[PDB]
Order: sequence, then structure tokens, then C-alpha cells
Amino acid sequence: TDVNTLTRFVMEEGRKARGTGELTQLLNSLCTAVKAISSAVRKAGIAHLYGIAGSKLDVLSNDLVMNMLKSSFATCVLVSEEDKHAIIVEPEKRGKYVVCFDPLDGSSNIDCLVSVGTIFGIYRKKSTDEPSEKDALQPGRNLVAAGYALYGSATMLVLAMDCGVNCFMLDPAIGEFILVDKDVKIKKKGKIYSLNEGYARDFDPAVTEYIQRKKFPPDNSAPYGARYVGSMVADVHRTLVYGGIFLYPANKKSPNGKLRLLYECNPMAYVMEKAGGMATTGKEAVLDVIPTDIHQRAPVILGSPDDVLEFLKVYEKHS
Amino acid sequence: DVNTLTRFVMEEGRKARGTGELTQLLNSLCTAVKAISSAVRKAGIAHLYGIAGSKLDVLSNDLVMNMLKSSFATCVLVSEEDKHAIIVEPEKRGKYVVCFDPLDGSSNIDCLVSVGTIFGIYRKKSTDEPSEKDALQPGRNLVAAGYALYGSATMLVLAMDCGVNCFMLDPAIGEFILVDKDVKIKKKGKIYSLNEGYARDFDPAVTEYIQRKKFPPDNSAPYGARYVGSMVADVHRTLVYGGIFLYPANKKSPNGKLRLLYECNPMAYVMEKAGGMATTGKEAVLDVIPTDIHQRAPVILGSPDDVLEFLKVYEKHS
Amino acid sequence: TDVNTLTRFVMEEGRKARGTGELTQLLNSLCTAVKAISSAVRKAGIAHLYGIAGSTDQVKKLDVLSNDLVMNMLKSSFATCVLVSEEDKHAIIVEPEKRGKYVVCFDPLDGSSNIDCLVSVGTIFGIYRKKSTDEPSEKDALQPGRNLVAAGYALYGSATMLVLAMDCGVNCFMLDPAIGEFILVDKDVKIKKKGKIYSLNEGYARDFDPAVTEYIQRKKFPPDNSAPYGARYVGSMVADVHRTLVYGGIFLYPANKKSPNGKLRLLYECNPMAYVMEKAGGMATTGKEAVLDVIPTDIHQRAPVILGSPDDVLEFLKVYEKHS
Amino acid sequence: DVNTLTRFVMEEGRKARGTGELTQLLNSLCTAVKAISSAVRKAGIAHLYGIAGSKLDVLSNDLVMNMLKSSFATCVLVSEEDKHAIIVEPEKRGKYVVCFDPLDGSSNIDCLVSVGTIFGIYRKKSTDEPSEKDALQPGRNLVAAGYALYGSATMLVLAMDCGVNCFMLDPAIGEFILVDKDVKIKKKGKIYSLNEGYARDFDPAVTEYIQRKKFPPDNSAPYGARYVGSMVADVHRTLVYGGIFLYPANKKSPNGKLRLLYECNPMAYVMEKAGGMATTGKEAVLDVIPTDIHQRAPVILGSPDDVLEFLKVYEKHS
Ligand SMILES: CCc1cc([N+](=O)[O-])c2[nH]c(C(=O)O)c(CCC(=O)NS(=O)(=O)c3cccs3)c2c1
Ligand SMILES: CCc1cc([N+](=O)[O-])c2[nH]c(C(=O)O)c(CCC(=O)NS(=O)(=O)c3cccs3)c2c1
Ligand SMILES: CCc1cc([N+](=O)[O-])c2[nH]c(C(=O)O)c(CCC(=O)NS(=O)(=O)c3cccs3)c2c1
Ligand SMILES: CCc1cc([N+](=O)[O-])c2[nH]c(C(=O)O)c(CCC(=O)NS(=O)(=O)c3cccs3)c2c1
Ligand SMILES: O=P(O)(O)OC[C@H]1O[C@](O)(COP(=O)(O)O)[C@@H](O)[C@@H]1O
Ligand SMILES: O=P(O)(O)OC[C@H]1O[C@](O)(COP(=O)(O)O)[C@@H](O)[C@@H]1O
Ligand SMILES: O=P(O)(O)OC[C@H]1O[C@](O)(COP(=O)(O)O)[C@@H](O)[C@@H]1O
Ligand SMILES: O=P(O)(O)OC[C@H]1O[C@](O)(COP(=O)(O)O)[C@@H](O)[C@@H]1O
Repeated sequence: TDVNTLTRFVMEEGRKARGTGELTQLLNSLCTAVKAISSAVRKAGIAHLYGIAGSKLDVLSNDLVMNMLKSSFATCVLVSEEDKHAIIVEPEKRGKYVVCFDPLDGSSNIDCLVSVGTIFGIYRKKSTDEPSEKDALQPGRNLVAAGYALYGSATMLVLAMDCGVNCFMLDPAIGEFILVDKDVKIKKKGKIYSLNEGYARDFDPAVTEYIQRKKFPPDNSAPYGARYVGSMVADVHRTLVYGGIFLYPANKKSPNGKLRLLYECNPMAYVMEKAGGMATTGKEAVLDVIPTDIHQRAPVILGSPDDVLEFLKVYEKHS
Repeated sequence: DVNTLTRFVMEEGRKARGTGELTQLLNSLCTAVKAISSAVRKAGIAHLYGIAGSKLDVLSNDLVMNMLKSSFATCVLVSEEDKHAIIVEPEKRGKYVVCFDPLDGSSNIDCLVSVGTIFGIYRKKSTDEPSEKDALQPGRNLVAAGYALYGSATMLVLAMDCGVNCFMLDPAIGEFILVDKDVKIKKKGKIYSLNEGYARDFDPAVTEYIQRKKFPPDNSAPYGARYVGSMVADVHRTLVYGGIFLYPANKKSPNGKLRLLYECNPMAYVMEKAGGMATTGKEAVLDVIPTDIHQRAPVILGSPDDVLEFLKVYEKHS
Repeated sequence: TDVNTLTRFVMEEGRKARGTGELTQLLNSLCTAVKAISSAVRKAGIAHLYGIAGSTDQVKKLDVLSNDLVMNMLKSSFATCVLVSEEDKHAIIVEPEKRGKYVVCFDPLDGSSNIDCLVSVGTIFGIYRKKSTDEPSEKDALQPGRNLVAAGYALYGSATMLVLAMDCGVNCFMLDPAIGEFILVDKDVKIKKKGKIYSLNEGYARDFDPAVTEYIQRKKFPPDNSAPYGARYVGSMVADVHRTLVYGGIFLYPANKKSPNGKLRLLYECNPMAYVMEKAGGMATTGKEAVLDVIPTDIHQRAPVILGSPDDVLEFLKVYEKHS
Repeated sequence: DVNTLTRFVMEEGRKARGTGELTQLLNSLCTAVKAISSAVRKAGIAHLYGIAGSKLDVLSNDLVMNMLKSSFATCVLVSEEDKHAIIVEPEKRGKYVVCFDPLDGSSNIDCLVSVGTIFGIYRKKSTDEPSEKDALQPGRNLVAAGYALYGSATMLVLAMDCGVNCFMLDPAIGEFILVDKDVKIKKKGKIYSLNEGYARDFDPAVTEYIQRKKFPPDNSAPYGARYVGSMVADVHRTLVYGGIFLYPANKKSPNGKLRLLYECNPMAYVMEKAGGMATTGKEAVLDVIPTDIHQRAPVILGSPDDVLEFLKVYEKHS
């Protein structure tokens, strides 16, 4: 019942645990970045560019998250969609955490104003040798914290840690993320499937037959609903809230899927498992995949357990 | 040389003679659209969840209703959220009929997916005293029509005889900034939009069209698939990037789902004033004369060439 | 009755009079600049000046950016011909493409000299009409305040409020920073006939002529054995004048030695607040004549001003009438 | 390199080890201030005037209250708006005592004058059970104090033993941005501030001192009068531009009007830390042992040389 905010949640789960403060401040700083990304995505100031005072979003998001993570004095390696190679933090500002993020996911189609988001996934540095790109190559199992911000009909940050998955709604009136769902867990089975079917020609037989099973029920029930926005963050958030399954399977145009492991697949897979769901690559679990490159693509099928398991059974049959 | 909706709306009105009522209708309407935005972005949510201690469908409809009522430019008012028509009280009557969906796609509003307002303004056909028949005009007679997208940012799209204009809201000052003038649509796209969870129930014409897209017949490249589940969001994508949108008829919806007067007709008028088309398969959406204010209709809108590619497949199976 | 926004009220009243629509157009563009000023004064985006994104239009002083906003909104309205401002020594003649009927005199950000202490500041405006038959010039701004089509201010205080005086009367609108509309909160307001506040800079006590020095003692030591008036001086005209509109009372900025002909500017401070006051049942006097009756010879002309509640202003006037 | 208050209030804590409770207090306090600013600037005023169909003292108090109880860092809470010391429920208790005025100057708020939230943080010293007594500490024992000014913009002024620090609220992101660091006051000023309507009732000492500033002794230049009527507003001017602020004993209030624990004592700590001075004419405001939570006190604060000059005149007449 009693109120609580994202700032207080992270400075109290971090308070009530050892207390180095770096991860508290990293997350602290990270929401402040997201709040700034939100106002820019809501186009708050477009009038000054169009002549109110008189005579980039994907780039600006990357700058904000980087800048802030750097100033947090808690990051040593930083991997992003935009920056090809990793970003080794200047000595002065280094901490002990490796952060992998997609600063604006879906801005390929931001000109139609579709829901976009910010995906993040925090690792701690295991190695002793001087920081490097290779420190980002940890398996998804090793995620200290992951989550995503959604810039949709409203802004929401979904934080996943060992203590569970907690969903915060940005009240733009006060500039504060408000806790509106505690320790969320996904439905066991849903009525929704999320898939780009223009690649129907190029599907695995198992993916094809699972969709046929959903479209044309094999147990004389009701067919599922198709819901594909075109931005992972939105579809996954629906898959959390409403239940169901999300699929970006391996094609032939993309033999390894399209969604990147380190900063797209793994963070969403962590959120799913920490909330009673599951995510798999078909053959191995997304979190158990060991990266060899930081921009490594991966197939990913995440969502409600009784559905992903149904998929997985069909994967047995077609392998 | 900044050009706001409120400025646009009274120069296009002055550039079209006439009283000034429609300007003040669109002013009141967009003021309500600004207040829907505020609630949809969840401003004040902390007070509900107990920052001091201790519904959107309805709120959105109340905002639109009170604003259009107070505008002195409405006689009949038709909404999703009202089974009957709203005969505006005589002291506040105007010369226009507004058919609107206050918040479209709110069924799945809890996933925080793009919702929107849809509207379409007619001019009274009445001679004496208004009635719900004034809303029962074909889409061809639409004075003005458009929508507002509460997505990545809030955009009002306004189609009129002078064309389709897109205004971005600037939340900092609450002004709609003209960012796209007289918009026209790609002649053909690589996007298709429908709910394939009804594939069991689709017409043979529909099914073949999708096979043509999933499996190009001319050995080109397969089209793309996008169904947000919200008409504003899908229509606006079909406007911006191009492509095709369908919510066709099937056996368990012989008349589609999407309503005529406050969903299909408004989006058809946008598309046709932007160079796209909009058909039910047999008539064009704007050419259906309604019999019921909550009448349902099939809709296949989008880029011109794409709807033509459909209509050829449709005629073959009929 | 029902909700109303500044936007309809302006374009409603501008249709109840047929009318060109320029005044409506002007009042809108002026409004839109006012919301813009408010958002900058509330320091929105101050974080992008302090390294939020790392590196970089508006590294401007707020009083300048305000002026630029009001200017580039007014010119673009196609309703203005001559524009007078405090931040401009000469009147701005609008280009022949965007010329209109009305002459506007304004103070973009009044009180910004102490905006460091975050004091209430505001935008004072006043709309005349070109009465001249010849091309626009700084002469056209030299009209008496009697010839005001409309006047008012926007107070950027605990909240942002636009006060609009016309022949209608005075109409108070509050900005809802959520939706970005001015909401009609008070309609056709009038001032309290008499009040219990007095407002002036008593640091200039050494240079007060006897009329002021007596009246002030009549308030601190009342003659009728009643109760002393309260002393209230923000140091920002929009602030003190607005309090005098809501609570009643009196506001004085008179003749000194340092500035013997007043300080407060006539065309874009005194005259507009006099129109507000007179249209709301109050008075505004120079001591000699009434403020609205003063005949300008220069655009940046100063003037002594004593405005406020009717009984209060007249009480002072009897005291000045003893000394002349 | 940006510095927010959520960073600063944690950095200082980490540097002093400490549980994390003074941090959470202030972090929770600031969210309350962010919410009060929203209310004061009239966000949602449209809905009170019927945009969709059809108190601030109390809301501000409820906000501070509920946020501080939720902080898990308070045991005793003292406010204007409750004639009682509020003792926090055992499950939500910390070790600090907060004496606060949630909205000061809202007396004269219909004219929209600058208002503000004043606060001061003590630490429970009695081994006893949390009670009103724990708040009756002299201001000297203060861990932290300050105020939130809701004027031109919103600023949180935060005084501690690491100096006084000013934080500007950026409504675009809801973040208090550090803009003036380790601030310090001019040793002498040119501005004076008091209600001269109470002239008939002032100390002969006060009356001389004002003469001494209105008509200078060294026939130099006079000071400038500035009385807003909101202590936060006047005091913040006196922090920035310098000068003096008085609310001395007249007769209707012969022991001052301004409340010691939650009006005078917090402002004294700010001045003190920023190199200023704050006296009752007898003793330092921080050195007044309180008897009642709502106890009033004569307050004279500002630039040190100017406060001393008043004190010189006081000693003559005393
Ligand atoms: C609910 C989990 C949680 C949440 C927050 N929070 O802020 O909500 C936290 N904040 C902080 C902080 O002190 O900054 C911590 C530190 C604890 C920690 O995880 N150490 S470790 O990297 O796994 C490690 C690497 C090698 C040996 S132990 C923390 C933990
Ligand atoms: C570009 C199209 C356009 C746009 C706007 N706008 O505001 O962007 C308009 N505003 C208004 C207004 O009246 O203010 C108009 C007049 C509309 C109207 O009168 N239609 S009619 O009753 O069938 C009729 C009466 C007499 C002859 S035709 C208008 C038109
Ligand atoms: C209630 C007072 C009031 C308020 C507003 N308002 O919008 O707050 C106005 N807006 C406009 C406009 O047309 O812009 C007007 C008319 C301006 C005008 O035409 N003056 S005139 O040539 O001597 C004349 C001809 C015919 C009648 S008066 C107007 C008037
Ligand atoms: C003034 C510097 C400063 C600022 C903040 N801050 O929040 O910016 C702090 N936060 C916390 C925390 O507990 O997290 C501390 C330590 C706890 C504490 O000060 N205990 S004390 O007996 O009152 C005491 C007074 C002096 C030495 S120790 C802290 C300290
Ligand atoms: O258009 P496709 O091939 O279905 O790709 C969809 C996927 O691409 C993405 O948009 C990748 O995001 P961006 O390329 O815009 O950064 C996913 O969010 C989304 O799930
Ligand atoms: O789930 P379905 O059957 O595909 O329906 C989706 C369609 O219905 C709508 O959601 C209509 O809005 P509501 O369902 O929220 O009333 C369209 O926006 C949308 O395109
Ligand atoms: O210094 P003084 O004599 O108090 O002058 C105060 C007057 O100067 C002004 O501040 C003039 O405005 P500026 O601060 O922009 O110069 C008036 O608003 C105000 O009433
Ligand atoms: O009417 P007065 O005596 O000048 O009172 C002014 C003083 O009273 C106060 O308003 C007391 O606070 P309140 O407004 O909450 O009663 C101070 O803020 C202010 O400095």
C-alpha cells in the first residue's frame, strides 16, 4: 500500500545490503538519463527548433546514458548499439560495473512515432586485468541487474534484480518514477503471439508449425492474437503485462536472428526469468549463451512458461 | 516562422470564408486533446498511488464532450462511449456534427501501447432541429477529419480540403507545431498490417493477398508485418512510411469490427486527401451511407498501389 | 457556466464584434510567447546547461530571450506595425510583409534585475492602434494611455497568471502547465474599493516630497485611531500591482531626487497597469493628472505612478492637493 | 559534469559512511518538494474549473508528512499544520526529528506571491521513547536545514556542515540541479526588510536602526526597502543579494510572530553556515532553548556586519 519511488527503492535495496553505493548511484543516474530521454522523445521543445524564439534522438539518447553512466563513478566498460567498440571509462571516473545498453530501441520507425525504449543490463567486473571489451562477454546468467524503459503511451522503467521485477511509472508532473507494480510475475499461459511474419517463407519448420498451432488450434480452443509493434521493448512489455509469447526466430536472411545478445536479448531474458517466465534460443537458454562478440546477434523466444514450453516441445519434434 | 495549429486553423478558416465556428471547434477539440495527453502520460499518477496518502476512456470522452459542447459549434455528437447520439442543448448548438472515438485502442492500454483520438466533423444536413440522422452521412461529405496519436510523442493529424497537415505537440508550452504540410503517401510500401490470429476465418481474397506478400509472386522481396493493435498507430504508420492496413471481414465479423462513423470514415478521408485509398472491398469507405451510428464496416486503407493489388484479388474471388 | 480558455475567449469576443481577427491573432501570439517565457523562467532544461548530455541556442539572459520571443511572435502575427520594448532603444517597425493595425508597447520581463533571488517577474503589454495616416514610426507609439485597445500582464509568480483588460473588463487566466492552456479563473474582476496595504520603496525616504511623506505616516500612524496598513514591496511591478488588484490597497513609485520624473516607464509599465486598474474600478494618477491622460513625447518616458483602490488613491490625492 | 541532489545527498553520505538514513530523508523530502511545486504552479487547475465536466496548505503538509513517514528515517515530526508532535509508527521509525513549515506565505497566496517550504533535521538524543521532547532542541544541534523557494523558479537551498548549497528544479526531468556551491553571504549589504506598518509598536532600538538606514548616519547612501511577506522569499534575497531581514517584537506579537523551531531556527542555520548572523536581539536564534513546539521568536538575520550594527543599537537601548 504505502508509496515508494525508484530512487528510494534503489537507495534502500542498496542501503540494506553491504553498501558500496556504486550500483545505487549507477541506477540513480540511469533513471535521470531515461527521464531526459523521455522529454526529448515526447518532443518537449520542438517549438524552439521551429521558430518560437526566432532565428538525433537516437544520438542524443546514447550521449545521455553514456554521459551519466560515466559521471556515476561506477562504470568501467560501456557497450552500446551506437558505439561500435566498447567504451573504456576514463580513469578518473571509473567504478566496478560493466553496462550494456540499447539507448533507443525502435527508432528505426520513430518517424511514425511508434513506441521506443531504453534497454540496459548491468554486469560486475570479474577480471583483474586492465579493463577491456572482453569484460562485456559475460553470459546473461551473470546479470547483476537488467531492465528497460518504455516510452509508449506513458513512460515506464521495469527493473529486474535478485529481489524480483518491479515496474515504475514516470509521473511527468513531478519528474519521479512511481512504483505501481511490485514483484511482478508473468501469466503461465497467454493468448497472444508476437512475430514478424513477412519472414514466413524463411522460418524454421518448428516456428512455422507453432504458429499454425496458434492460428489453427489443435485442442479445439480459441486462436491466439497477433501483436507485433516492431520495437522489442513494447512487445516484451505487453508480453509481461498481458502474457503470451514473443518470437524473433532465426531466418535465412538472418541465420542468428537480428536482436543483439548483450544489450537486447539478455536483459529481456533476465526480466522474464526473474518474473516467472522463460526465454530460450531454441537450443540453449538466452542467459546461458556465452558471447564471443559484443554485437552478437541471437534468436530469442521469450514469454509465458506454458507457452514457451509448448514451443520448445515442437522444437524437439523438428530437430 | 512558427506556425501553430491555432494559427494555422484561423488562417485556413479565413482563407475559406465562413463564420469561424469550425476554427473554434478545432480549437476546443485540440485543447481536449492536450488534456487527454496529460492524463495518458499519467501525470498526477503519484497522487493516486498515495504520495499524500489515499477511467481514461471515460475521462477522454468527457474532455472531448465538454469541450465540443462549450464550443458553440456542435448540434449532434456521436461517440464510441455513448450508445445514442448527443443532441447538444439548444443554448450551445452549432452547425457541425462530430463523430469521434475518445481513446482508440485503450483495450490494450495497460501494455502502454499507442492509443489515440479519432474524429470526423460533418456539417448539419438539418433544416429545423437536429437529430441523429445528421450523423448518418457518407464519408464523402466530411468537412474535416483527423486524429491524435499518443505515441512516442503526441501528433494531431488534420485532413481537410486543403490536404493533410501533421502537428506535433510541444509539451513544454502546450502548442501544436506544424511539422509536415500537405502530406501525401508513398505510392507503394513494403508494410502490411492485419491480425493474422483470424487466419482461420479470413476470406479467400484476404488469404491470397497475404500469400502474395509473405511469398512474393514476382520473385521480389517479402513484405513486412506490423500490427500494433491500435488503429491510430497503424494508420499513422501507413501514412508516414507507407504500406497497407486491413481489418477485413471474416465469417464471425461479417461487417468487420472497426466502426464506420468514428473510426473508418475519418481514416479514409485522411488517406484519400493524402493520395491513398480506402475500400471495404466492394464500396469505397467514404461512399457507404450509414444506417446505424455504431455501424461496423470493413476497412482496407493505405498506399494506393497496395489497395489496388488487393482489389484485383478481391474481384477475382467474387 | 463552463470552462473557457484564453484561446476561445479571445476568438469568441473577436467574433461577437465581427472584427478583422488581428487583435485575436495578436492576443494569441502574445499568449504563446507568454507560455514560452514561463517555461524558461521556471528553468526548464537548465540541466542541458550543466552537462546532462555533455556538450552544446538559449544561453541567453531571460529578459533578452523574453524580448526575442515577444518580438518574433508579434511580428509573425501579421497584426503589428510598431513595437516598443525596454530592451530596445528605438521602436521596431515591422517589415511591410507582416504589417498590421496595432501598436504594441511591452516590458518583456519586469523585475528581472533581481531574478537572481528568484523574485516574481512578469510581462507587461499594451495594445494601441495606428491613428496615423502615414508610414509607421516611433511617433505612432506616442499615444496617451487613454487610447488603449487592450492592456494587461503575465505574472510569473507562485503560478503563472495572465491578466487581460479590455473594454469588457479585467479577466484573469491561470496557466495549467500540464495542458498548456490559460484557464479563465476570474471573470470581469473589480478591485476592493478600499484596502489595508501600502506599497512603495521607503528606502527613498530621504527624497520624498511632502505629499508622499504625509500619506505614509497616515498609514503607519492612522489619523482615525483605526488600524495601521501593511507594508508590502516585492520590488517587481507586476508583483506589487497584481497583489493590489487581488487584495486591494495602493502602490506608489513617486518623485525622488535620483529620478524626479518617476522611474516606471509610461508606455510599457504605467499606462498598461493604469488601464487594468481603471477598467477594474481602480485609479492610477501621476499626482498631477491621471496616468492615462499623460501625453507622451518620448517612447522611454518615465512617470510617477500611484495606483490602487479608489478610496485609497483619493485619500493620497487630497494630501497632494494640499501641496502644489 | 552534472551534479543533481540525488547525487550530492548520496556522495556526502558515502563519504561519511552512515547508514543511509539522512540521505533517504532528504531524497524523500525532495520528492515532496517536487510535488508541492507542481501544485503551486497550478498543474491540473483546468480540472477544478470543469475541463472534463465538473487546501494547498493541507496538501503540502500531507505531502511532506507521508513522504517522511515513508522514508524510514524519522521518529518525531513537527509542523505548523498540526498543533501536535506527530510520532512515527514503530515499523517506519528512524533516528531523526524534522521540524518543518510546508508552505510559508500561503497567507498571501491569492496574489501568487513567492511561497516556500522550510525544514530542519535534528537527531534524537534522549534514550527515551520518541516524543515531543525530542523536537525541543536548540537550533545548534541541527544536522541539516534549508528551504524550497517557489518563485520565479523552484530552488532547494540545503545547509549542512559542508556549507550551503543551492539546487534549481528542472521541471523537464524533475531533477534538482546544483547551480551555486558552498555559498557565502556578503559581509555587509544595501537592502533592509521588515513590515513598517508596525512602526507605532517597534522597539525604540528598531526604530532608530531603520532611521539609520533610511536616513544614513554618515550622510552616504540609503538602503533599499524590500518586504515580500514570505520569509523564504525575503530570506533567499538576503542570501543572494545580501542585506538584513527583521521580524522584531511589536505588541500584537511582543515575542515575535515567526515560529522558532520551524521558521527561525532553520533560517538561522542557513545564515550561520553561509557566513551570516541570526539573533533575537538577546541571543543567537540557534541558541534559544525551546519550550513549546510552536514557540515564537523575534528574528533578525542577514549579512553579519548589518546584524551587528542592529545589535550595537540594541545594546544602547537595553
Ligand atoms: C538487490 C541487489 C542490489 C540492489 C542494489 N540497489 O541499488 O537497488 C544495490 N546497490 C548496491 C550498491 O552498494 O551500490 C548493491 C551492492 C551489492 C552487489 O550486488 N555486489 S556485486 O556487484 O553482486 C559483487 C561482485 C563481486 C563480489 S560481490 C546492490 C545490490
Ligand atoms: C480548408 C478547409 C477549412 C479549414 C478550416 N480550419 O479552421 O482549418 C476552416 N475553418 C472554418 C471556419 O468556419 O472557421 C472553415 C469554413 C468551413 C465551412 O464553413 N464549411 S461549410 O459549413 O460546409 C460552408 C460554409 C460556407 C461556405 S461552405 C474552414 C475550412
Ligand atoms: C470585446 C472587445 C474585443 C475583444 C477581442 N478579443 O479577441 O479579446 C477582439 N478581437 C478582435 C479581432 O477582430 O481581432 C476584436 C475586434 C477588433 C476591431 O475590429 N476593432 S475596430 O476595427 O474599431 C471594430 C470593428 C467592429 C467591432 S470593433 C475584438 C474586440
Ligand atoms: C554533513 C555531511 C553528511 C551529509 C549527508 N547527506 O545526506 O548529504 C549525509 N547522509 C548521511 C547518511 O546517514 O546517509 C550522513 C552520515 C550520517 C550522519 O550524519 N549522522 S550524524 O550523527 O547526524 C553526523 C553529523 C556529522 C558527522 S556524523 C551524511 C553526512
Ligand atoms: O522489422 P523487424 O525485422 O521485424 O525488426 C524488429 C526488431 O527490430 C528492432 O526494432 C530493433 O530496434 P532498432 O533497429 O530500431 O534499434 C526490435 O525492437 C524489434 O523487435
Ligand atoms: O484485436 P483486434 O481484433 O485485432 O482489434 C484491434 C483493433 O480494435 C481496435 O483496438 C479498436 O479499439 P478498441 O478495441 O480499444 O475499442 C483498433 O484500434 C484496432 O486496430
Ligand atoms: O529599485 P526600486 O526603486 O525598488 O525599483 C523597483 C522597480 O524597478 C523595477 O524592477 C523595474 O524593472 P527592472 O527590474 O527590470 O529594472 C519595477 O518593476 C519595480 O517596481
Ligand atoms: O503580515 P506579516 O506580519 O508581515 O507576516 C509576514 C510573515 O508571516 C509569515 O507569512 C508567516 O508564515 P504564514 O504565511 O504561513 O502565516 C512569514 O512568511 C512572513 O515573513
